[PDB]
Amino acid sequence: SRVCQVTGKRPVTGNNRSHALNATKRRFLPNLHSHRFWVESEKRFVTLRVSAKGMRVIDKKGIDTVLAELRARGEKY
Amino acid sequence: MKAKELREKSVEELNTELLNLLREQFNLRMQAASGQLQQSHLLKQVRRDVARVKTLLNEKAGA
Amino acid sequence: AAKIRRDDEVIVLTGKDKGKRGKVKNVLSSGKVIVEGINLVKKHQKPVPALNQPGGIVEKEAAIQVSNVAIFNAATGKADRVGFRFEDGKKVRFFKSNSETI
Amino acid sequence: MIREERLLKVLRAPHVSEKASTAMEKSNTIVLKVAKDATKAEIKAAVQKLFEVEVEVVNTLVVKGKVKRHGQRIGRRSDWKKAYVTLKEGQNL
Amino acid sequence: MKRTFQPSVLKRNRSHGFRARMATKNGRQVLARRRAKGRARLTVSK
RNA sequence: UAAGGUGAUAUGAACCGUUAUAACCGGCGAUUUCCGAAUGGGGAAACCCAGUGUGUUUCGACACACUAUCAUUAACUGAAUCCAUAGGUUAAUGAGGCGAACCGGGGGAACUGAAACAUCUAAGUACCCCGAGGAAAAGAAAUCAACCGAGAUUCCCCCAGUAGCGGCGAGCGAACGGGGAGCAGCCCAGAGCCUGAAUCAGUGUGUGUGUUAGUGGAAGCGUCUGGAAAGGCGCGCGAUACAGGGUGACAGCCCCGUACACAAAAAUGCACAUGCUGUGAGCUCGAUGAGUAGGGCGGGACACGUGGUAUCCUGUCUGAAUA
RNA sequence: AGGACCGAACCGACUAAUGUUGAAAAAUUAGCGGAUGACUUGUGGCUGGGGGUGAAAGGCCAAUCAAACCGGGAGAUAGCU
RNA sequence: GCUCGCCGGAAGACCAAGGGUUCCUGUCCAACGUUAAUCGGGGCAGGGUGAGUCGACCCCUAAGGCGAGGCCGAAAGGCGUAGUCGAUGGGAAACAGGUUAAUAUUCCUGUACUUGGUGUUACUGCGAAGGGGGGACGGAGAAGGCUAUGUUGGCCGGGCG
RNA sequence: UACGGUGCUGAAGCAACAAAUGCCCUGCUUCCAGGAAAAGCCUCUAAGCAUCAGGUAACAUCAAAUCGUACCCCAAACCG
Repeated sequence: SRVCQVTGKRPVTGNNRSHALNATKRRFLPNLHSHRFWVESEKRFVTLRVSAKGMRVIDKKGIDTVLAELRARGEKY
Repeated sequence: MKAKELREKSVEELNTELLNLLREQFNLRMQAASGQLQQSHLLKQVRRDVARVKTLLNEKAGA
Repeated sequence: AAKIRRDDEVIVLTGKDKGKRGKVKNVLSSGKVIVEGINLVKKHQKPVPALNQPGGIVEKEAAIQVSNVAIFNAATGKADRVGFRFEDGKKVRFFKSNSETI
Repeated sequence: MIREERLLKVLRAPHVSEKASTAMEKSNTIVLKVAKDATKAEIKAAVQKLFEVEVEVVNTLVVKGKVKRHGQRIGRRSDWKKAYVTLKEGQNL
Repeated sequence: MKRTFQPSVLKRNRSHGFRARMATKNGRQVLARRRAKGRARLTVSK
């Protein structure tokens, strides 16, 4: 499943538009990446399937507060 | 004395159920297979009695 | 409640005979009573084993409807209607316009 | 000792006394129409308790019910199981 | 000719049977459709 | 409620009661095989085979209860590795599946029309999937308006086939404002102060209104035709009942009824006057919600087809100020 | 030994005749090809429709195939009968 | 009942699939039978399938299917480990004679075979999703030794045509 | 004689020869195209148990449940 796992970006649909304004339907799937994040509090590396914008959210908020938001959202890591 | 089941509101009716089934409903089925007349109403009567004493054994654990 | 019971002297109003009067034998579930000497019919009974072995032209009572036969007032020689007026478990039937219970 | 007596209602009816049952009676065994779920051990214990006779062996057979009705209302007879219980010496039934 | 219908109860009860239908979601849909139609013989089993 | 019953084709046999326990109807309770989400494992639905624990026994074996998966929580165990952690076991609570339509969301056509067809239309329709409720969604202004002002959402009637969009073709099509239906606002990001002070649920003594059975309930007789009067001819009567259905032809007064009065053990729907429990009122002011608003590049929605194109949503890349 | 030879079962289908409102929605009767192999057959499985499979013919996919069958768009549209 | 003809590597018999009472008996001849039918696979009624040894079930696996977690998916779902299914294969054991109108390796007679539980006597290191062995596997061809079976001879019971 | 079928008795019941595509044969030979799996079965130990449990031989006893079994048997009962 292509979910950002911190912000929930999902493959969204909207059609290709040509020069002759033709509408063939395509997908806008996210920039998901599997990255291992070091947590100081639990002293353990943790993997996460995260978009690049989600890693911007990581570097802005902090790893532990977004992990606490995941645990309050009731979703496994 | 309040209900019409005072003969089955007494204690230890499981042997009454056993006497009502064992050889009673059995021999009634035996001569019903052989073929008689008062048996025709008798087996519905004893089947209803067995049902009644079974629910009286089910409604209380004291008998 | 039932206006005519098992054993009451009743008189007919409509249907073939009018003035002949008899005692009701039984009330059918469908509302067609049997009252003797009223709806006679001689049928043709087949030769069958056990019950009615030879058959014949045996007369038996046919079924008269409940609405065609009324309860006869004993005191005055008329047909009368009856109604119920009591409050506890027994409802007495009383003669209408005679006000006498049965 | 014996199995519980409320399960000793398996014996339904003996037979119609047709010539297979009666010829097999005068040779060795009685024929019983029994239950649908009665084990051979249950038929044997039921004979030895409800009748007074000991039984050597039981042969169990279930027989298909017939259709037996015409095309206006198709029916089926209920299935039943028949037991030949073997009573070799001192047969009183 | 070898005719088209060659009967086999194993193949029948594994292709169009109740358990062959209630494993798949669309089989559950066809069983519910036949229930809504009101049929007596829901599947081919009996 | 009761003098009649043991459901129908369906007669018969054998019986049960006759105002006090026949049947029938109503409330609550009891049993409820097997399959089926099927849930102990498996399977060709309605079958095969288990494990553990209690009980009975010259002993052949039986009876009952539990044992699926997942989520959350609690306890105990617990590797690579030292601590931990992953994992395993036990216990609690919940879910699963079905359902005709309505609701929200993830996807999403083509025939057809354009007298062809690709932009457009059909159409976010048909269909698939997910989820919830008795309704759902939306909902309390970073909204409209125009220098006057209205004050949340939804629904109906106009505005109006209008402004507008558009191979400016086919066609799509608002808003402002007005008349209605209903009309209730609040809370956290917060400390202190007085602190179940008013609301929201659960549970309960009691009343009222219903429901699930029902009880009374008016008044018609002669003659004629006729197989049979309910029809015809006379004389009466009831009507808060002349709605309706049968009764041997067309019945207000023959029977069920109907109008209208009455009735509830037992369980449940609303109003709660109401006792207890859980959440919390009002004075000062710190902040009033940052990878967000905005932007670049592809798209989608708004009547609006990127056009001079505002507004909303974001797949990629950036990115402020904070009354 | 042999994708050897003659020839039964078995597999197939080259010629003729009859059938063609047939015994049969491709068969019967004479002949015919292969018949230890790239054979044939029973049982169970797998591959699903712009897909499968094909010693290749648009062959076959349930007596249906230049694109299966069933239900829904759907009363498609029909300047044509 | 006597003759005649047809098949006899089946047009005989027994299994498997499939079907489901079509089997046997009494009765009937409207409807079916390409005709009548006294007859039938037809109507109606009654009867009938007997298992420790034959199959299924059971214990194992193949192709393949389902799959706790798991990996991948816009949902639906796709794949797959542990595991759990799946015979068309591998696992224990019964034959001969008789019987019914209809059942027979099932009933009866005779003679046996196999696997477990329990009790006793004597001896004693027993112990597994573990290791090993076995199960355990092809095509073709040639003997050799047999048996099922058949012919002849003897023997016996009849014939004297 | 129910005219099919029952009670009693029942002689000989042996050799030689030809015998398969069946049995030895899951054998032998030969060849390349190199010919399933697991369980039952036979041994060995691991953790454990030591007059225990368990195994082995004999004997006795008990159990082997449940389902199918009729009939069609290359067809008038299957598919047409």
